[PDB]
Amino acid sequence: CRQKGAGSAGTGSETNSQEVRSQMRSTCLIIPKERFRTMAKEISKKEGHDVHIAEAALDMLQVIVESCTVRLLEKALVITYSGKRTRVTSKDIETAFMLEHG
Amino acid sequence: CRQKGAGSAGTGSETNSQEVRSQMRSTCLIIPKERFRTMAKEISKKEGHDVHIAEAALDMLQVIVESCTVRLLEKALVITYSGKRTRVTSKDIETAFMLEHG
Amino acid sequence: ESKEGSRSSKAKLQISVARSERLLREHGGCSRVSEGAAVALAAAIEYFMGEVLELAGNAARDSKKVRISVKHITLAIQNDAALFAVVGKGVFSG
Amino acid sequence: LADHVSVGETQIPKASTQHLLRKAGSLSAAGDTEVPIRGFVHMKLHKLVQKSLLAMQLAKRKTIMKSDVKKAAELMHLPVFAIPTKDSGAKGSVFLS
Amino acid sequence: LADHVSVGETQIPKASTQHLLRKAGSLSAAGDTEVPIRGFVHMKLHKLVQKSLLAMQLAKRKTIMKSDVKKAAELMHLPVFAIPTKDSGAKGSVFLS
Amino acid sequence: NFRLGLRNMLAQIHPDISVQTEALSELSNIAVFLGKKISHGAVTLLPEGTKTIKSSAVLLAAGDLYGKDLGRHAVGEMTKAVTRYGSAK
DNA sequence: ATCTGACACGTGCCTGGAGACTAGGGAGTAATCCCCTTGGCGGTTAAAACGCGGGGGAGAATCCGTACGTGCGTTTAAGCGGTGCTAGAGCTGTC
DNA sequence: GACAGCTCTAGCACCGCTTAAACGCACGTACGGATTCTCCCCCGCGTTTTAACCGCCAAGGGGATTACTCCCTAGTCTCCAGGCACGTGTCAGAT
Repeated sequence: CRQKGAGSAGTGSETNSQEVRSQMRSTCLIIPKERFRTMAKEISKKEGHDVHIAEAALDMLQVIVESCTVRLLEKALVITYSGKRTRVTSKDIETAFMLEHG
Repeated sequence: CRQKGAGSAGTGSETNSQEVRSQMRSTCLIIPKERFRTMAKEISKKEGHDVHIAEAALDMLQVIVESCTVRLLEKALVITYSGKRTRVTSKDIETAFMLEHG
Repeated sequence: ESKEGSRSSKAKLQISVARSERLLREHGGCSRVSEGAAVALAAAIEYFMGEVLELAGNAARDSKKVRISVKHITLAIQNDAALFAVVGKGVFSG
Repeated sequence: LADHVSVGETQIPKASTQHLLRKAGSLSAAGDTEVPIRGFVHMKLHKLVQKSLLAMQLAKRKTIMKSDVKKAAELMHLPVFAIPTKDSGAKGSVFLS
Repeated sequence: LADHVSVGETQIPKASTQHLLRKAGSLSAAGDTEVPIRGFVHMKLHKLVQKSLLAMQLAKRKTIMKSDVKKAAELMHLPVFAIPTKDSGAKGSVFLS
Repeated sequence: NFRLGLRNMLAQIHPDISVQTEALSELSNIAVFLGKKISHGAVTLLPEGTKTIKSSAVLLAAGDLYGKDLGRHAVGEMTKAVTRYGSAK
């Protein structure tokens, strides 16, 4: 989102209703690149010390994480809507993860 | 359940609360063989006429079907308990199937 | 018996048969690959990417854009129930 | 599921659909539960037969044997460990009813 | 998910956790939702790095390239159509932030 | 990759529509992964006795992966391509 | 209206792609044995479908505390960009 | 495939600077939880119809099995031109 020449399609502060329509129109990833690289090197430090990460590998790692996280939350929204509620809670996401792995 | 040998847990208009305890103790299939053979030949007859079905192929077809059907109904029970309800409804099974294929 | 063209030109296919045969033969599946399996695999890829390009072009034209982008390819997939089942487990780029 | 059951073709008896729920651990079942349960089995049997028919057809046979369903079972990325043999169904087995 | 986050490690920021819910179409978000979100992103990256590192060890390299991640992606039976080439980063790309 | 083949198809269908370079790479990766799934399906459907893949193996593999209306139209296009190739060898 | 920089276009080439025997294997065909599949019939009889009071689960309406949307400001750090360094990929050539 | 050596694309670091963006806080309103009440429909039990399954039977259709014949395709050599990278114009689209 903060990357130069990206289709963010968001204009500063927005309300919750306008954020849904804005995020359905953009294509950029929504986790910053610096903090994703910091996490990527930190977990790899527990197995292999001093491992460099290529910039091409970081982009493919982030795309897989974004698509898997959004797919879980779309499944977590279905359980919330099936319980006649409009607020996604912590139990709904944990139920959505358990319904596919467990 | 109606075949020879063994594999039956309890009979005699046995109650519903006892049925959950009994069905976790048995190991046999719970769909009749003659009705499953009539079903299996009917699907083939719509696409290819005069198809013989092996007796060994019939058993392993039925084992896959119930294991997928029970796995769906276990996932349907989780959504029912997630909505603070104890009765499995028609919408809970439809939601459970939609959460993995859709 | 027609030496005026390639394998794709002989079968009147836009997908190259030679590249589709390379995917089939070098997949580590079997030792021997026939000539007819190479042409058939290229035609199967060609027909259904014509289906995707037809839906993506209509989606791009409806958005008043002359260039097919990633979002137009993505939006064409869930608009077809039959096409979505094939590539529903795929990562469509975030 | 909802519309995979059709009139004119044989289906599971109503009592056997309730038995499938009790194996899953459900205590209360609604009255309109038979229609989705009959739909899912009829879908899964239609999926398994369609894969098994093409394996049989490609081998120029006319009988669906255990090798055709086995190629059909793992084509859907579903591992199966209940492969029947000639000694299957002895005293209490995974293949009896 | 529940307990995959540990104090001492860098994690996803809280506003980025809420933006994930907006892309899923959720109109309202609970205040305890940041904990399962941070766990799942941490879990998926832990899974992705662990498969990719042993792909690097067998090839006797020291940098995780794009081929090691791609082989880690297909090892989980998850197809990925986003392959970053040298022309990536052009305009409105899917690999940008 | 299938970059040039997929670009030429777009000119035949929509003559006034271009394609993003990033979109072309994604469409090429669809073609490779569609080739992988059909070829792996064709290897699975082969009997243990046979060792080669004929045209009939790819035809039945496309029918299994592609459901209902797409599968029936697949066999018609694949057979017409083989018969055209079988007369212009 | 005004950039801009990404896509369309022109060029060099070399490695992908096509053509022509070869022969050896694997696919196809046909006859024969007999194993296993269909059909069914007497009887069982356990299971399935049907019907009838009766209570527990779900739905609806009301009330409310508290947890979340939302402006507003303060605070922190992600990113351009440019720079420079150098750890380490790529390729070559045995053995 | 392991190992060594030369080359050089690229990943790390950092400083300047910007500035979009994240965090926290006060105000208020919508909403899920709690409660009561009521409806209705599903579990429990008895009865009756009915079809799945035993044994045991028989005919026979097609799965294995073997042997013969021959279609074609991996292999090797030769030739060639088509798609891909490098560099550059210029217009589709965001602002």
